Amino acid sequence: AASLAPGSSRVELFKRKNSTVPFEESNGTIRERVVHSFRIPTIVNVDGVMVAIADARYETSFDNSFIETAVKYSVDDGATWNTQIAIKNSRASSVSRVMDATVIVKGNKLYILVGSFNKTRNSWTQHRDGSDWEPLLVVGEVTKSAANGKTTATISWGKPVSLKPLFPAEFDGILTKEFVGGVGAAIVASNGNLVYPVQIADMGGRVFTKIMYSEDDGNTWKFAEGRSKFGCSEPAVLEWEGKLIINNRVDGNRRLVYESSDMGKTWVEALGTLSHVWTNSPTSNQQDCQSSFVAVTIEGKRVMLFTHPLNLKGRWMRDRLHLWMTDNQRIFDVGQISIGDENSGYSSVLYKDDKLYSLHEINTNDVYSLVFVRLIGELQLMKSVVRTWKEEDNHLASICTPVVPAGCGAAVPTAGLVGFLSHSANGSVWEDVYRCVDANVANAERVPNGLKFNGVGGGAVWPVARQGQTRRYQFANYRFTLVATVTIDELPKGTSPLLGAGLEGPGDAKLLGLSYDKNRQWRPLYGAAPASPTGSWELHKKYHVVLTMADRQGSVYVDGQPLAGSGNTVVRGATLPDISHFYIGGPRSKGAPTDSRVTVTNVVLYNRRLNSSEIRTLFLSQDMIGTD
Repeated sequence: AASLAPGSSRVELFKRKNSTVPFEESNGTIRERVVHSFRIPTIVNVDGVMVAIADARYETSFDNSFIETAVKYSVDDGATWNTQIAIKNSRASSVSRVMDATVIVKGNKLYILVGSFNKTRNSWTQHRDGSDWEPLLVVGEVTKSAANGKTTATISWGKPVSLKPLFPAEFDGILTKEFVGGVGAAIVASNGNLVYPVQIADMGGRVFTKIMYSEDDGNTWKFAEGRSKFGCSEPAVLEWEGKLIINNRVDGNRRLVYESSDMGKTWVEALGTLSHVWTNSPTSNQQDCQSSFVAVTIEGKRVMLFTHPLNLKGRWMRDRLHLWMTDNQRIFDVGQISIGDENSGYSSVLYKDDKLYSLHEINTNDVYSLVFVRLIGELQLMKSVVRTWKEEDNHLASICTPVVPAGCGAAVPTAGLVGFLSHSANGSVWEDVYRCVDANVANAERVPNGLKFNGVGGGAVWPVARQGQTRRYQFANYRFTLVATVTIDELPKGTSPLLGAGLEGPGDAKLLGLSYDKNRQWRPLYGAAPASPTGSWELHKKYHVVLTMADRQGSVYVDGQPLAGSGNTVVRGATLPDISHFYIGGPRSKGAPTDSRVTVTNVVLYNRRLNSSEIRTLFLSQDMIGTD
């Protein structure tokens, strides 16, 4: 949905210029003090108690102001809340502040890491040195009790401990200045380690990210060897299939995502999955925003949830907060969870006892509140989609494929299966069986499991860069396998397109593709190289086509066998290509009046280079995989 879903609702939990916090005066007295703005939200579940953490920006929303860490907690899923100040600031000046909380829950304990500042009026990267700063760790302990019928809870907050003495003065030559947690909910790894993603500012103004972890429940901390590129900030981390996935804020460019299989020692950019998928605005040259990135299990399937504003207004406005759900293959836009065109901002998502919630900023005139949202309609859609993913994957994996001369052969490949176009098509849309990215169609007629094209521009466009702001098929620029079953229905006049990856930019360049000609020969396209004819085909005969691209190389298979020219380099340079779309048939809205008279069924897209055995399996099982 394009706004907070039907059935969903929210309350202004931390209300700007209204909600009070128990401020402790220097002389120990406590007064209920009104707070100008509440920012930087995190909501977690500690032993059944919801705990919401935020910056209480007492006097103004600006970073360089008087700020303390506030907490609201609830034992009844939001019916009632108790309010606290979990971390006080130093009280050294009118701008003393503890801020930008990053939180880890383990058992009944909360570990909160904040940046503490005494007197600076400028931002952390602009500081001459790190003398005004300390990274503070605070541990809270949640205790549950219960009167007659009603459970109660209290949270005891420990005194802050500075981790400054544990901060190396240099990293591989880079001289350090300060570090802050990545903001939001961090994790306990499957091995029990406390894992904080951190953002580090070096002496020379640059920011980059690293992993800071503890194997002893917070007694000691280690900074892992790996790091992001410079320009990455507010990293969020989760664990996926034994690896850490670090999703970074990147002001002024697309969001970089990295994977590490060794607790942060080595990082590799997630080129084949999530890196550069998300961005800061339609044009990618705007201030970015913090995002929550959390792993949950829905309908028995593990998935990752990611929240980020579309920021159509630009700069710090951050309108239109969206929620996305991914299984590291498919990426689904659950929809907009903020309301209308309101400015949102930082956000947090929590899945607790089969209920989904968010705590996020709303901003009018730079006065900020935090809304606590019950994502009812969203969870319903999410469950529906997870069931689709499970059911289709299970169905394909259960097919008994033919045994090859050496009960069943190898399973139909589902690992890395991103999209699938099959029987369902309606109007000008060919539906993704996986419900994420449909293809747009023209001059088509439905046939079992696909479409027959007849007319100018007859064909389908499966958008890649054409997806626009959020590029869910960004992996294709690094590697892909595109599969389809085809028949050529009428001879072309000269040459005509059948299947391929088009590139953005001047001309009508293709990265890798297959065309066919009037002499009944194949015309594979391998990048800029001249499309030299090869082999022989027959009208009306069913052919299995596979395009593979990896390591800057491309191959075209017909009926499980590579065509001449396969393995040739298709992209030159170290710069990723920019695929506009995959084309099926001969779609066009301009240029030559292409009219490819072909029928294409069961188009499958993978985010990896399928091996020859997997290709053979698909070839042998092509009559078994359709949706009907």
